[PDB]
Amino acid sequence: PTRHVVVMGVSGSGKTTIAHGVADETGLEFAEADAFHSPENIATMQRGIPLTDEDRWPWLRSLAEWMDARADAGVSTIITCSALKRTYRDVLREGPPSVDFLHLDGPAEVIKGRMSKREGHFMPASLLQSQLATLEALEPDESGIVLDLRQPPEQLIERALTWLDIAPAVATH
Amino acid sequence: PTRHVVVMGVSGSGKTTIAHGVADETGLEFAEADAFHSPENIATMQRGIPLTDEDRWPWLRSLAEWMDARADAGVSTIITCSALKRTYRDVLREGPPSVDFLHLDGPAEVIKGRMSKREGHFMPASLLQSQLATLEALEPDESGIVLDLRQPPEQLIERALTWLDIAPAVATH
Repeated sequence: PTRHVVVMGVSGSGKTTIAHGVADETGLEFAEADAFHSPENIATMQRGIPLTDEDRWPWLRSLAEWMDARADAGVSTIITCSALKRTYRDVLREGPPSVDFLHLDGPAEVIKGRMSKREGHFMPASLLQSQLATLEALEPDESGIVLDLRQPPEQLIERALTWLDIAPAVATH
Repeated sequence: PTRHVVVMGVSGSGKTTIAHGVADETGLEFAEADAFHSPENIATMQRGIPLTDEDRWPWLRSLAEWMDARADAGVSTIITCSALKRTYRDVLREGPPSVDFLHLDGPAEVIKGRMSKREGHFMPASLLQSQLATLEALEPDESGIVLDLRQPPEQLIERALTWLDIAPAVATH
């Protein structure tokens, strides 16, 4: 079967590093979910305005559809997403036959410290509060694990890989 | 003005690391170009069949359109692409007001050695020969620099950042 992984966490949590590390060892196709947003939604967030559920539904559906179409062609995927509510994850699960979540997170103060070590930001620091409010804990009937971003990425990637147990036959050589 | 960067190089050259490193310091929006391919085109390549010019035109146009629409909303971008011909780069340049290329490359034997250190592969090693044939050198009237993948990524990212000279006002805080 195909596998479909979502790395979920706020901006500056290190999602790209984790997703990329997982992809490189499993053959999963990596994609960045923000690229699926409309340009206007990206611009709105860049000015510091949080999106609503209504803003996000078409985006979530396009992600679900992209994963479903990849699945149909035998392609396994891993995508990075910003904060998701439980209902948002429900929409993602409407696409491909399964979705496994890696929830990358940690104390707000550590996240803020990470962001302070960068010159450029794609998203404003002011969005962090609203994002942490949007990020709903994984619930018992979902498939996912938490990755504490205070740990080194190499450890988190190994932890993810052990949990995901992606079948070797998913990759290519 | 908005900026639009393409990191071009074959699979396993380290494009994601470079693009991600540049994005993190400039605020450029990172996207992976393969996600814009149709599922069937991804599957075709995964079986080891190289795409043709005809297969690639709609993909290149969608990348150009995505960059143009981001530009219109004031959003600067950096994307990773596999091997591109000069004519392919012409199509990318039909979109946004400018495109700067970072050409990540090196000897085939070094690329093959990098790929051998990974368990999973998104694309088969057999595609490398055809990709190296498709990757046409940057020409004098194009905007780009070569990044030798034998160098450490930290050095290449600094080299890219110095050359790109992304205005600080492109980012957010």
